[PDB]
Amino acid sequence: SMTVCQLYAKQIRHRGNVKHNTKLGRERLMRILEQDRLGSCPIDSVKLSDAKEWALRMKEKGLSYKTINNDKRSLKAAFYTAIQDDCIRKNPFDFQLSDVLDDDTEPKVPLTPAQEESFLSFIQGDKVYQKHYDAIVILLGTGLKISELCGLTDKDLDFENRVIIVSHQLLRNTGVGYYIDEPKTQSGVRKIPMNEEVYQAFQRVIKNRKGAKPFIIDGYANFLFLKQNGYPMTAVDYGGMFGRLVKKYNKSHEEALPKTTTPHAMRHTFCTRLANAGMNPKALQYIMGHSNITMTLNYYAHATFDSARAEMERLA
Amino acid sequence: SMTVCQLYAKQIRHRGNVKHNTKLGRERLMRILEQDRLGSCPIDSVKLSDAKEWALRMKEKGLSYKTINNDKRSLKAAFYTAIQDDCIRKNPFDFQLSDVLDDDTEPKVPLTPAQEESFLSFIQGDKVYQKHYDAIVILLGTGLKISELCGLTDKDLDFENRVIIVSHQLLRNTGVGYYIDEPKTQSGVRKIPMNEEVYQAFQRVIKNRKGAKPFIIDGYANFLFLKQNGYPMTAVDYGGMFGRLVKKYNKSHEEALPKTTTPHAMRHTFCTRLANAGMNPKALQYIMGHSNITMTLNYYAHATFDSARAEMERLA
DNA sequence: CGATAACCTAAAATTTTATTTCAAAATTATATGGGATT
DNA sequence: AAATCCCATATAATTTTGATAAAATTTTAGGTTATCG
Repeated sequence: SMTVCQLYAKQIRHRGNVKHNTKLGRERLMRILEQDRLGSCPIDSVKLSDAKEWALRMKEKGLSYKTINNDKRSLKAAFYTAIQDDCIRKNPFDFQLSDVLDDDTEPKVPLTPAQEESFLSFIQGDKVYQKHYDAIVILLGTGLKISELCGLTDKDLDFENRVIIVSHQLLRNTGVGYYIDEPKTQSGVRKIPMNEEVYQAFQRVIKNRKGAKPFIIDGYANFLFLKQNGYPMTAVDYGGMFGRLVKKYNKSHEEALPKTTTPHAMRHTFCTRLANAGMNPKALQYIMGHSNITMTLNYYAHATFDSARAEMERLA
Repeated sequence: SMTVCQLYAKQIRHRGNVKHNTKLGRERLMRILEQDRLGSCPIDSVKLSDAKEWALRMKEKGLSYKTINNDKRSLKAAFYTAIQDDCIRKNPFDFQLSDVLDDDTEPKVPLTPAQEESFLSFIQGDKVYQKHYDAIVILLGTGLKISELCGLTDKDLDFENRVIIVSHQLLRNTGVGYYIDEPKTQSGVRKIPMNEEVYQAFQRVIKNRKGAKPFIIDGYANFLFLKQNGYPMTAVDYGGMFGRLVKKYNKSHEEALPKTTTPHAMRHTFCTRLANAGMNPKALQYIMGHSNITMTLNYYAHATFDSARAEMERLA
């Protein structure tokens, strides 16, 4: 592995136990190297300046900051493997990316209650999207990621105790089609309770289910949420639906919805509400399914001296 | 850097920008290496099996779990330096200490409200330790570490706004005597409000100050808390004082106080109270001085499904 | 008169804290084309 | 009839997510002194 492409090729073959989406992503970076001048350099000649100039090119190509930072970390790990193989001494990607580029990531603004009520009223009223009203309510009332919602089946709901049992996701990719991913341990499994509006939503979704094709994958069947074609919804299908729905909303409402009103924005709103209401962080972390509690805590506003003093006075 | 001792000696010389307590700690580990068989081995002959046996000896010697794990981290860093200088291949200290030793660290259980009210009652009434009643109230009402308390001077209190300005600590060591450690960035400096009890206790500390000798160090003078000898209290002095206070308490009380009832215990109790009361986690992280929000979240009890459900029901 | 409480402190130990991604794996945007509704 | 949604999906992109010890605190041992047994 003397060329950078060959080195990355060696890295991903050595670390092959990955998911289908990971194989796609690696392919995307491999194409970047093949097109970029950096992929041709021998690894023993790649200097810290070459890696930085690579980033400037990626930004000039039009790739976002988060993309360029993620790919930098892939390359960094690749060169750390060539270091442990006695090919080079220093790792030319061991620099801070913010020193070279500015992070212009557009913040993801959650929905405000006023907007949320407005957004839902439009959905239930609209004759084309009202059929998705139930899914949106469930998203907003549970924090489910989109492929966890798609993976729900009759065996995952418990209406006696009003609990959602989140144990897997249903995914779909080109070629392979549908498949099920689930956690290796029992930590990714969580149980989310249903409030009155979520409980009533699942009831409507089960009563109105119609036209299900014969479908079973990795032992899972009888999914709650189906496309018109009789097969279950996928993340992409909801993404596309949200885009058209938001576009239709902004045409008739003066105040448009945030630019990034996607399915995850429902999870973001759900988490922001609970945090600002002062939910026990460890409890919120359970509902959300976060592994590191740092993830959950990013949803709590930074504290100030006056912030803290108020809290201490509030607690005698 | 052929023997392990010579290697460690190189790791500390190359990384010399350390505080006095670090120099003491490294010296302690150096003694262990010089007394242990492992100190004599050539680094190119230290196998993973060898490092594990070192830990067994340390535990056989009587060193606690955390000590051995801390020292293991030191040795590991030293071998990463040798691996980066092309002296060895793999790091023989890259293993989980859990697999060799069990962690018998006795948990530090904080004071229950009933204990605290009893502990303070005894101090106020005791003819010998009543003079320290004020320092202990402040410890319990502010969460100050012990060397931050010893560092408090008139210029650090603000009785108008009733705020403590923590910006430094006062330390003392054999030979060097006293010195002041401040944070590099203004992130370690924080401000703590005074409750009635605490503000009332600072007034007593200043009215009763007596017998101060001329003393200024790194620009700091007029310290609130002083030994009988006219110089300020140090961490050690409060430690020994706490040790005798607890002994005298456990003689006249049936239910003894926790084994680890030290000055830091007061910081522990303070933090546990606010966490259990449901204080904003990031507001508590500010008051405490924790640099990472993970350190503060350790004081919150893990959540259960029932714990989480009751919280979501509470936030209708 | 002795034992030991109370302070002080050198020496020796334990405990509290410190920067944290050596990319995977998901989600979303978009171009296209064939129906359905303007 | 021209134009615009609505769905579905391949393709391409963005976003979410999962200790490489220093520096403090505390314990203890030995001595003096003051207090108590």
